[PDB]
Amino acid sequence: MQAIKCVVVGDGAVGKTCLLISYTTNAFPGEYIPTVFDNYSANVMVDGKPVNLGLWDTAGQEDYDRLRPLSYPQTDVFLICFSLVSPASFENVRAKWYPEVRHHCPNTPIILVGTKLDLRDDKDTIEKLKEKKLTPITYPQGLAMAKEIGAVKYLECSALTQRGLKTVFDEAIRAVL
Amino acid sequence: RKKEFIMAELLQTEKAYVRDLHECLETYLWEMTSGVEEIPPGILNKEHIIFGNIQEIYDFHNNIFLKELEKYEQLPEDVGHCFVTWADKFQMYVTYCKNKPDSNQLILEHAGTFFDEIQQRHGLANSISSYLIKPVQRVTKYQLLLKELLTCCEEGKGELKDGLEVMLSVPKKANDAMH
Ligand SMILES: Cc1cc(NC(=O)NCC[C@](O)(c2ccc(C)o2)C(F)(F)F)no1
Repeated sequence: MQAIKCVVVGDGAVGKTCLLISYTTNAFPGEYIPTVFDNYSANVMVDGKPVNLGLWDTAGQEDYDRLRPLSYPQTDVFLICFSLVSPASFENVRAKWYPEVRHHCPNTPIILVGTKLDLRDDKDTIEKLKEKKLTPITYPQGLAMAKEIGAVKYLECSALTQRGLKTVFDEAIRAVL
Repeated sequence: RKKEFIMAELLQTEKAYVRDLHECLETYLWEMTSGVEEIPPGILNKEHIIFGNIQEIYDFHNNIFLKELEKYEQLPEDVGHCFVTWADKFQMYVTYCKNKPDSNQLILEHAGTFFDEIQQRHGLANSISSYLIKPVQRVTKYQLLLKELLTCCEEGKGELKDGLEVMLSVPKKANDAMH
């Protein structure tokens, strides 16, 4: 039965750990956001044919440029993530994440994932950005970045509401089948 | 309330880390050192390259560090000092990290499905690769937990500052030791 190593990369601001916890528990953790997600695997049926999905977090490695790639070899698919309400995290897809992923894994499928979809339409979030002469990242910005990096898909999700969340991981699997 | 959740995760994840290393040593490593199974000539007497100093890291966490973290359970604002007391021990993560590339290539080029065979046989959700990344994961996670404590502990919190310093210094020194 097909096994899949999926590695989740991107800035601390994306909420990598929270994304994975909310996906695997089926709920935003709300009460306390745990800092630790240990390597996970579970059986999921996609397009009928069941699959063993493996999920590695990379949270904590954001400042260790030579430790991060220790996770990269033999990865089947990458989620390159930015927060839809952090322009900096979105630029880092281009500056930081895609390069090191290409350098180490030139032929591995990438899904471009926008997290914190629930905050893109949030008054306080929008306002706090406006004060720094910024706006949230909109859909065509995702599309344009996906194309530029050779992402197979651009997807937007919220861990909080679960909107688009299951879809992210379905598509990661489909990108390998 | 937050300081108690963080300390709980710290101890709980430490237990799981010790369980995971133990599982790694008594399946994947044991099958190589045992003399129970045919070892590919590609990896024979090279268990040292594959597992690096992970035995010694497990001995640290299993003999000392988990026992000492337990002692700080009701003293989360002081736990930084646990990392200061035991700073020298964490230098073995530098050694471990240096060796991880060589470990991974050796397993790729020369082990075929030796370890895949043991995984199926023992019923493990985690590959040898999953187990051997865990020390790299753990050594970059302590700094996150200490930073979380710094957001919810008073200025009786230089007994976090100096711990965080250590646990920023170790992964940086590990990172800087790579090719
Ligand atoms: C990954 C990832 C995370 C995410 N969305 C969120 O974290 N949204 C919530 C952020 C927030 O702090 C929070 C946490 C809990 C609750 C209700 O609110 C705020 F108050 F602003 F709503 N989407 O993807």
